[PDB]
Amino acid sequence: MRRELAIEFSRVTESAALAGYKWLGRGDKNTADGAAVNAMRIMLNQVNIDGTIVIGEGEIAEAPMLYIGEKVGTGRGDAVDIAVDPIEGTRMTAMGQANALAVLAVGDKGCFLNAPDMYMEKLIVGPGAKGTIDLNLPLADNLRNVAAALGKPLSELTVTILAKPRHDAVIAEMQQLGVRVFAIPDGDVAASILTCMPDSEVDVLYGIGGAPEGVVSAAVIRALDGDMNGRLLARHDVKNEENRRIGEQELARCKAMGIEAGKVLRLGDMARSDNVIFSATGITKGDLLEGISRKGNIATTETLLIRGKSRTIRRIQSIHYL
Repeated sequence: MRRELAIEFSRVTESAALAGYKWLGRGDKNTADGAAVNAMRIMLNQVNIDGTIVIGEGEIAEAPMLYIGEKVGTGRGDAVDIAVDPIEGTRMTAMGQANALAVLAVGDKGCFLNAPDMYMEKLIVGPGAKGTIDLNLPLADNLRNVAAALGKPLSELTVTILAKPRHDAVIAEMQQLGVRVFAIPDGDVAASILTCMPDSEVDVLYGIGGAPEGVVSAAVIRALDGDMNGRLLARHDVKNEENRRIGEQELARCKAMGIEAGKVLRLGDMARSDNVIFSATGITKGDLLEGISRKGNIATTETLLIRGKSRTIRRIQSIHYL
């Protein structure tokens, strides 16, 4: 009867996407965010769940809505963990650029790792390479094992990774290795799912991104029967002295939370059961989803709707009579 809620959750990302779409090309990241946050909360508060925000906009001091620990839903139905990413791609919404989307994941109570807002090294693959990765092994070793599971030469293997200065050395190493490297400007949530889409060239995601985004990836990767490892990393091992100010408070938040940074998290350490509903609606067109189009009174959305308990991946094209 939680599968009965799947449609309800797709309405939540549809509303959030449409609200961020109103601010497309308007040069205001905060107002576009606020609109999508606003709309996602409103909509969640009408769904029959007793949700706790486990991944969200920030702590209450910084985020007055969808803060970590916030209760959402009507309070009927199951106690559920909630992960929200109201706009994945806020900069691009403000700039009228590709790859903005609205994201939500719902799991069993206690399903999502409560990671602090810090960096996480990620390594993600699809179903055909499940059980063949380990971040305790060298990258090159990992890529070779993945290429063999996928049954392709290493030179064909496609690794997507965030285009950031921290990734220069590893990009040079992968290229030197003969791997194809898709260095993306955006963010790593949508990109991780490509590892599981047969029609994407992307086989693997590797690299350092946000820890909360990582758990959202872990939940959908789990639902899609792929694989992932992560590793939490404090700021000064990634990007100093202002970086160890903000980086020692990340390990402080870790210790009293209570997990250890620097240790390898397996898929099951991040997403703990298979009972995940994942919904994502495109705002602008990207690799995963089409964008919103509006011709006067009618808007269209595409939503990817994934349920862990099952044998079906849905793409829902909705025509909205605004």
